[PDB]
Amino acid sequence: VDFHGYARSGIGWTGSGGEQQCFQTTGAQSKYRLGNECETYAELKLGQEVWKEGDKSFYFDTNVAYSVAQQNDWEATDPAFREANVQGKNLIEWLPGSTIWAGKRFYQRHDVHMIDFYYWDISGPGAGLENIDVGFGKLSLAATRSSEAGGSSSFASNNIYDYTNETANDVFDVRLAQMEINPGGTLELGVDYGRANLRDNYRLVDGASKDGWLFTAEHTQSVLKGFNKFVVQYATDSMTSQGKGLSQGSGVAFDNEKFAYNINNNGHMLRILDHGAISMGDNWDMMYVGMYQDINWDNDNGTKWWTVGIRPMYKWTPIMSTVMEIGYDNVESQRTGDKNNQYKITLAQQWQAGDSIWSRPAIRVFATYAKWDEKWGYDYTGNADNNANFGKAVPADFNGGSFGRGDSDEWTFGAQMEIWW
Amino acid sequence: VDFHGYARSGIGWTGSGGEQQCFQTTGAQSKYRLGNECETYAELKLGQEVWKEGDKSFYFDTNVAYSVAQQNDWEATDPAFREANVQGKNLIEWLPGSTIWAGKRFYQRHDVHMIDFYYWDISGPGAGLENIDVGFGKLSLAATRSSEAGGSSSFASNNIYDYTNETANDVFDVRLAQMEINPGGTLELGVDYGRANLRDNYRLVDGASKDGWLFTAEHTQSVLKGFNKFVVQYATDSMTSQGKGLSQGSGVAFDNEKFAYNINNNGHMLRILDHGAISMGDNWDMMYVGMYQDINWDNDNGTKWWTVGIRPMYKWTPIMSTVMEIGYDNVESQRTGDKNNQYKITLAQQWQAGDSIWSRPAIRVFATYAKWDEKWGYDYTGNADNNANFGKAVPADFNGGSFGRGDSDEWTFGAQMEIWW
Amino acid sequence: VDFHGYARSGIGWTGSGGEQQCFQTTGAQSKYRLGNECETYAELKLGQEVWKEGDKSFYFDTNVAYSVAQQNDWEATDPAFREANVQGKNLIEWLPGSTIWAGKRFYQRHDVHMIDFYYWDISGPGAGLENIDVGFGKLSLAATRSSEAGGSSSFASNNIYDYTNETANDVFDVRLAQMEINPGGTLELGVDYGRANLRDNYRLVDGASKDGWLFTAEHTQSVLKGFNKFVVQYATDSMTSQGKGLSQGSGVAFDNEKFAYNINNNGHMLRILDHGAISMGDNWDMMYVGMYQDINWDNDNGTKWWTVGIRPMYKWTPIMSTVMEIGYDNVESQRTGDKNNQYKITLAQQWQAGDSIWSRPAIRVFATYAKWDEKWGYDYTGNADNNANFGKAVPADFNGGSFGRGDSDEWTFGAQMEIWW
Repeated sequence: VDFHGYARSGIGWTGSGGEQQCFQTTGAQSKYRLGNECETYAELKLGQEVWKEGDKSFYFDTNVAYSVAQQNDWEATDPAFREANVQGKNLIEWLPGSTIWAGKRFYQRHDVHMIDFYYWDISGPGAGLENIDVGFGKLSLAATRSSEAGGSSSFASNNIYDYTNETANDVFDVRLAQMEINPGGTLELGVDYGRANLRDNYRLVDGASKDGWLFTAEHTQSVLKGFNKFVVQYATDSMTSQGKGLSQGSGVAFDNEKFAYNINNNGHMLRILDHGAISMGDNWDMMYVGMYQDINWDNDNGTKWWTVGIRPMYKWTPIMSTVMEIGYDNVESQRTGDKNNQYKITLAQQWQAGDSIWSRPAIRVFATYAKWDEKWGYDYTGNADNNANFGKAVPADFNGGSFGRGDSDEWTFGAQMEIWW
Repeated sequence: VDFHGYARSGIGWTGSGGEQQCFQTTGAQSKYRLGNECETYAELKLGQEVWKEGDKSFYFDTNVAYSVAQQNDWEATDPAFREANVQGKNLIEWLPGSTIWAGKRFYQRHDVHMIDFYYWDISGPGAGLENIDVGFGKLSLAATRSSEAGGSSSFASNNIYDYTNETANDVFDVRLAQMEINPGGTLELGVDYGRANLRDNYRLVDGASKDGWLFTAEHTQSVLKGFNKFVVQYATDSMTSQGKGLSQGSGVAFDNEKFAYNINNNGHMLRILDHGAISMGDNWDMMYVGMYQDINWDNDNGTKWWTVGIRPMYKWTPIMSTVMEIGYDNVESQRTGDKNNQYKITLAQQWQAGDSIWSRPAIRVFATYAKWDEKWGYDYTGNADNNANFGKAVPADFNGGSFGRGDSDEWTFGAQMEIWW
Repeated sequence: VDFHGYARSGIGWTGSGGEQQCFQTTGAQSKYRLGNECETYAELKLGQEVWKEGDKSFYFDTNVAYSVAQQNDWEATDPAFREANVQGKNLIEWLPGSTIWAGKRFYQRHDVHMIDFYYWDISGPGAGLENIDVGFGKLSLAATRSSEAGGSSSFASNNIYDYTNETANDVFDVRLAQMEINPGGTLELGVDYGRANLRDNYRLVDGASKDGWLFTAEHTQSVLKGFNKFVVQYATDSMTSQGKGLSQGSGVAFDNEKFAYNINNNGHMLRILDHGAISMGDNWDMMYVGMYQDINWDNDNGTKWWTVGIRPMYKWTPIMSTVMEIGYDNVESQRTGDKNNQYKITLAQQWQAGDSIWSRPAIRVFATYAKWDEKWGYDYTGNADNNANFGKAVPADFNGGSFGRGDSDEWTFGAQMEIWW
């Protein structure tokens, strides 16, 4: 039994009073993590190599994930059961070093750690054949699934409230990885294709996106005792909404009161992303991100997002460091052309296992200052039946309402544990 | 710390579209399971030998069970807390070999693996004295509890809806096991007795069954590198409805909208079951089942079930095999005399941790075909207050409605992992 | 990976019929717990020392807790994510022997085992610095959080029902432990200060306690192969209601229908407690408790509690003992001056892992007798909206109702396990 995982927990305060506020720009899909995580998250993996004969082996792996509010000792919660898979390694005699796998799995996820952002991720129930040698790189193929909570009807209608039956979406990939291009630099290329999957006689809404494509190209360059990753992704239609490689094809979303409304995913997403971590001399490590994400949809409800962040670390002695994180977001509405923006400055003293920017457990004591200006938000006034602008981007002062977090600053402070193992 | 358990997970499709359909005959209590499990299910057990001195020890064991629908990554669910027991070996000097135990435990469950069917199983919160030597065999004695969600009233009434207080049931066993009866064959005999248990002044409905008996005789014969188990079980009254060891004595069941309704369970069950697994030379194995089950109740709502299945395995290499499963169900209604019937043909290719038909993990790729014809179903139209036929077996065409899955066929295909460790 | 925890589970009966009932005096905050636990409870901790260099290390710890009814095998439940923290030992250069920590944690909890009563407990989300050596003793410092489910309003109002927003409470610890004092004795002194913490513009109800103090002094004396603990605690205002070190500054509670009601906790608590465990020879051990707790509130709804209990254990042979527990509770109502009382006598035969009264795993077979006499209870008739006496102590016969459990007596029996590892 092999024990691995990730956990974060802590205690924080807000300068105006109360418990810790979390700062995320309205219309942005992520937040600069340092001193800006307001939840206790823990995911626990119990694995084992359960059989081995020479080079051939079977590995078993699980994951149970807990999310709680960090407000009380006794916090009851639904645990999320996220993995349960068997991996058969080097087991197909005419394909050396391949892994055959089936079950529920985190499958080759790619993230930007300082903003907590998975940019490519098709994790789920699935099966596949991974790490096929083609003599110049590695080829991996899987089939995986997600579902939309409704969006399908058992009869043809023009009323959206009939479309309440669950919609399975299947994703099929090809990943071609580890291609040597330049000395010290590698290329990874992926194509993910997704589609809604319907039982016979079942029907999606008219104009539903229904299927869609995602194309990923990543260059990874070894540099300065660390690396630079440069990522370009293009996606169409049913892959736009998630924007990570899981498909949503119905175009239907659900209210709290269980009314159904249209969110239609036709159009395209362009993502251009640079990130990495480097060491400068021996006393400084620095982690960084720059991203442009453009979502263009035929219903005009898309967003255009710029994110720029740097995280320099200074090392005083091997186990003790000072970390600063400076980030700036700009989010433009397609619908109105207005702009929401935020900058966050976090300064923290950190004790950690080993001397690296990546090495953890880490114990942090921090102070965060955040200044935002938001001039548009999403209309969620009333409910979907009541409101024709439900789920749509609108100005801050729209119709005498208040949308977005307006213009204000705030500052938070506290202490945090973070570990992976 | 000792890590043991069971898990199954996968991904599948249906030939007419959508996610994997699961095929079970209306009125049958089990399903032929190769390529016909649609659930991600895992049981995770953490044990330890906490104290050991000489021949004596205290073993501690737990079980946490997760069931999710295998449609997304983030699947939140209630975990079922199924075990937490302490087992004390050789602590009674004058009963050597014996185990005393108390707490929540899976106590000596007996199943047929290819249909996922427990035929003897009194598992629950309990306590007992296990594996006493009587010189010619082994004797084990326990007491366990189950409950029924209502069925008890605190006052004298003739109204069914007043019987909403929970009904505790006590189960007490005598298991006399491992007796040599012929060369290479052993006999096990069981008597399980159970009753409803009421708080003072409380009561069940007039004509409630209240208490009941289960009598089990099992012969285990070693043949052809495996075994044949031949099982005869007779049960009466409160034991009939649950059908495998736990008393249900109230006779009252509950609607979705929380209307109580009288089912009753007076009468008898006869189960005759033959099953096992054998090896037919080096390259061939087979597991097999034949079962007759007769449930006869004074309210006419019983069922008469015939089921028969075979599962040949062919070995190509020590770790790669082809599995065929052929199963047939026929279920006759006591109430109408009509018959529901289904046959299933599944062909699968699998990779497995060693040569044996019992070797796990196994990673499968499968294709399943199922043909059914159903002429009776259970009436669940409306609710118990507005429908007098609620929970009763009715013809397929009853009132011009549709009951049971009619006359149809379908096929499914996919990939699956099955593991115990 | 290190696997540790606590668990208890069993099966029992009541002499008048049914499952096992649990006996606790109306207005008492604990129950004499040998043969008087009706819950399957398990806490499962997975720890690991994940980095070690010289004296220094980082230790990671977890706790997930399950509490289920012990009525069936399949008991679904919300697990409580109680704890998840990292502890950095010997990291700080000029504070040798000190530990820094952050996350959800069980922090310095002191209990009386025979009544299951934590008398000092500030556990929760937090962070701290502990075991700072000051040469004559050790200093420990922490900050932890607890949160009330409502009690805060975002606008100015005199309406109690407008106070529905959560109220964060922050607790600040100073513990000075391990003082030399006398041959074979030692002393710990603690001061905990707690306060409600509000988001800007928000408010609590008029006259709400808002902040408060706990003052703890504990002397521990080594005596007769075991120990005595003598505890004096005094608390004021917001610390009184929880009574163990977590402030509740709102003064607001909620009924099932979600009507807010005022339970104001201004005033003071005095607790005097004596407990311990000793060996009176080779074959005789005993555990004991005596306590006086007086809660005096300005709304007259406090309670005045006397309790005393002894638990002698006779050892026949090293693994088998006979345990008796005799306890007496008396609770006086501040509001009425009436008295509720109970005496419980439990006799049990125990097998346990070793020859100490603290040795567990333990398997117990028991019989418990209890008589109670109750002259007052709490009014929970109707809702907080329609009953002006809601949540308040009233005579047993109030308006011809029945409040408290009257005069009665009963006996329970069965078997249970209790383990820690």
